Amino acid sequence: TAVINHKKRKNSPRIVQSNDLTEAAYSLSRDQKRMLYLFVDQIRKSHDGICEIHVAKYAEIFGLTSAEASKDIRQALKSFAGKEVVFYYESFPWFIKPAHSPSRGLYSVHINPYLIPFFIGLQNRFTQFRLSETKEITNPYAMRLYESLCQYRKPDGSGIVSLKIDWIIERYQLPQSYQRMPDFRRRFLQVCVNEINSRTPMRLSYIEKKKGRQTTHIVFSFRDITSM
DNA sequence: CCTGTGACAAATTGCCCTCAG
DNA sequence: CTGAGGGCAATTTGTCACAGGT
DNA sequence: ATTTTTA
Ligand SMILES: [Mg+2]
Repeated sequence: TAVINHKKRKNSPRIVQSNDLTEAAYSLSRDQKRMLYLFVDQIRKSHDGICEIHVAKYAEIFGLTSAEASKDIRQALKSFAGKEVVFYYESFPWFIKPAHSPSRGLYSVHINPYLIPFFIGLQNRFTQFRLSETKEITNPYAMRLYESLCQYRKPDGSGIVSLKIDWIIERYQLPQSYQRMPDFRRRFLQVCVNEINSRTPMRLSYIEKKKGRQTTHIVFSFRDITSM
């Protein structure tokens, strides 16, 4: 049995997406990525791109009060305006219409229809993971890294991944100061590895690769907790 | 050029409180 | 009661000066 | 439900 179907996980929603989206350049908050997980699930459960979110189900899934769930949704929704996702040279807006609330506790969004082929009809070159794996992660760049690791994950839960550092900076859109490699180490790399090791079922180590005086790549290795 | 760390600026966390319906 | 508002201190993330080649 | 990518 593959760990995607392990008994403790199987009941959580299966999030699935093309590797082009896993590799795309975009910048979303934790809260925005949490809602996008719910949109992809909904879309795949049956599409014109019009989706829904209930405050009450959001609070239940992420372990929040009703009031904070309402705050998270309202502010993340407004901040979606003007956000674009760039595939690799090809930019699309996430939303083609502002969000609105038809009735108390309910919100309605229109996801760009040109993005729907990135979430359905996948036969290969896709990324998969259970929502329960990511819902305790806090830092949004730790969410980006976890999805990239998942992209090379074998059915048994393990894998290895080399990632060029210039590429990480471009596609995750890290802030300016993380071009200085000691800041990249202390505020992105160590922080995100610690989050994955303590909030997911993945167990992760890494080694730096150098060319001359420059560090150019990180090489990641990992195994699943249910195999240990 | 490269490294780590102290410090300070700005953003984000989970909580708290009020009230309409 | 929920959930749509208003707020908080604690805590993390983003930036840079400095010391020094470990 | 599933698979093709790093190097
Ligand atoms: Mg919040």
